[PDB]
Amino acid sequence: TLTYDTLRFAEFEDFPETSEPVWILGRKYSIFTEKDEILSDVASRLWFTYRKNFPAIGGTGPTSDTGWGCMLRCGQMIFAQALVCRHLGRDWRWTQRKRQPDSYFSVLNAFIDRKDSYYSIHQIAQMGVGEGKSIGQWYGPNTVAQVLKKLAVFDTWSSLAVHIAMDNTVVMEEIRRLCRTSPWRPLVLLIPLRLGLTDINEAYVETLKHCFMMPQSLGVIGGKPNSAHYFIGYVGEELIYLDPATTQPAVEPIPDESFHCQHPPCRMSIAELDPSIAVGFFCKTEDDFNDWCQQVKKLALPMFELVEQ
Amino acid sequence: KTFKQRRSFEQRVEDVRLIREQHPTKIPVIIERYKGEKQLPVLDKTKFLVPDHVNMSELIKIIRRRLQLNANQAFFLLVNGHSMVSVSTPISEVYESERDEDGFLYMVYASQETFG
Repeated sequence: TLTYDTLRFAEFEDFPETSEPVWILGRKYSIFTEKDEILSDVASRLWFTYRKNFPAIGGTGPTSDTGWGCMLRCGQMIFAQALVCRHLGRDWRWTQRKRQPDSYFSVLNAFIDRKDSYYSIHQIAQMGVGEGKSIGQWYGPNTVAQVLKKLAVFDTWSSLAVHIAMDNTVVMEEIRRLCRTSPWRPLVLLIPLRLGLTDINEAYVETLKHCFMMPQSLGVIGGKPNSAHYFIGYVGEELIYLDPATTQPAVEPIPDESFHCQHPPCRMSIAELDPSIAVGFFCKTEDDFNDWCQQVKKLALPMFELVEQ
Repeated sequence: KTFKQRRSFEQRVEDVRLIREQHPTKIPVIIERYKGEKQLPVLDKTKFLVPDHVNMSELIKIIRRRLQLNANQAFFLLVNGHSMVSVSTPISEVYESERDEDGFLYMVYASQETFG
């Protein structure tokens, strides 16, 4: 019998050597002993990239979103992470050969490049028209968040409460009112921000890092100039993210390997993050929301403020 | 041309002296679209006389209204490159710590960068 040099999963990790913990959506890992866990957590997140050869949007529109769907894809990723937490739990992990829960395929199906899927590129681009965005027009964080909120209305399976806190202010009373509607609808809290004109004041960095250190952390969408990313954590002075900027063929059945980024997580200097972002948090229960509020209070400078009315 | 480019420093200093005298309880504020902002429209009037009791939250709502924005549309008001730490902050306080050397309080508004 042959003995192989079995190249273990996390053997391909390219992490820098200065061991500050590694945070991924509310979970802290040691780059020294938890390489496997880090990579599993990263690869488990639903990854959405450019796709080609999907049904022509609107019947006569694009059959690929390469070059224009990047922020829509980041929007898909952060919203999908919310659905993953809502349906599978934050502790769920994907495995290439392990049979996944049917609820997993229901989440993935919602983002497949099909007209009838709740959050497909087709649905987002078309719904975006209503927000004043032509098909193929670039989006900013808030816009995609607003589109996802409208699309979530039709997703009676998830029955989410989607609150997009505008004006740097999170109004708890409005959040409670929305969640207690038709007793608590899981909350997807999105906070679109503009932390500076061209850069982010270093004073917000500590606060930004902490946005990835909460149990409810959904991460952040934004990016480098002309490069939108879905940031899921950080290590040292670098953000960790999933990049949609790779065109992959539309999936033809659901084979799901292309929806999982099984490579060392991308990293970029926190300093390079553009000020236009959207921070996300998921609060499944009212107690989760209360805890989140408490965690925010605990927090150099704030990125947004929590208020009652 | 921005407000500062259309009126000299001395001219603006005089503008403020005149307005602060005629309206001691009003704060002279110049609100313009950030130079790198292109999504949000431009105001018909960029010179504002704001009661000193008004806070940022209130001012923001007014500017949003002027711009005829939907609450759904991203809008941010930045002073000296940053959004005020607290929206409950009275304009009188912002004026005290952020006003320009010419006497005016300057602010620019922007939405968000887009990506494709």
